[PDB]
Amino acid sequence: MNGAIKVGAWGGNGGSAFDMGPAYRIISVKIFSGDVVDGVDVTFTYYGKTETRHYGGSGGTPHEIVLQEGEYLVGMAGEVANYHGAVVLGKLGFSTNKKAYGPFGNTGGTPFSLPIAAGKISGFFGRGGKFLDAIGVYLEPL
Amino acid sequence: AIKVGAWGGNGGSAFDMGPAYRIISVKIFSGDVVDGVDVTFTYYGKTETRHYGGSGGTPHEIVLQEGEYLVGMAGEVANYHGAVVLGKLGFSTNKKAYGPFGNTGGTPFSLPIAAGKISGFFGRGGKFLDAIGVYLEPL
Repeated sequence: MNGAIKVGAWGGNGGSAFDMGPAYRIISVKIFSGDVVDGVDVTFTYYGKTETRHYGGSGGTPHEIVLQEGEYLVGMAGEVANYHGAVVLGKLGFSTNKKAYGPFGNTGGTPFSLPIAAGKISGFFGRGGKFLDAIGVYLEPL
Repeated sequence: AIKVGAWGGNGGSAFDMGPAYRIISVKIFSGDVVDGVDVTFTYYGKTETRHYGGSGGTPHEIVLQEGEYLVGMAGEVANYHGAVVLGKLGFSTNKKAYGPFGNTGGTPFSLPIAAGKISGFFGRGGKFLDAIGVYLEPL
């Protein structure tokens, strides 16, 4: 709606769908992983208030990406894996205009990659259960 | 503008179609790999055709009807004759999925478009289609 562009999601059809939308300013992403991607915390600001939304389960070790001023997310990549009979994100990583992060997780499968030649990630959607079943992104220019 | 990709290798020469008002058809030329593509589209009242990559292989045309648009692109980045090129390519419209075009396996990629459409292409081409990316537009 309102001219949104959404790409993905990559992963399985399990869990419950989530959709953050594109209205917020992402300040940090915390990927929780072990054998696979367990979940993600997305911290954002909106009208001067900071909020964190958690998607996926409670397992894994955290791996944070904190966006500096003038830093934005410009790439996402990972692996869609079969794990415990579920189709989930086995690995997940991101790139900013400053650095590459991860990928986090240890289970390979079907790779996906989102290099963004022009534009940036402005929000998330996907599916979460015990693990992070799937992830997709909203895009906007610059 | 929103440009995602390109997926593929660093060989050949860069190409950039820019965005179209409407894509009419995409013709994928393939054999062992993806040799190239023809894109026919409307642009500021004009109908235009552009060719990217080589002209080997056999053409496979996808014609987009009224109200039909491209909502996905997927493929495999393959190693072929000492080059890294598109080994397979496919597209999905809001009506049906098409492909694969090409026969060489490699590293898969996929671009499902949950909201929006492909409006144009960019990438690299030589004798084959070295790399391909897309311009995205909202619905």
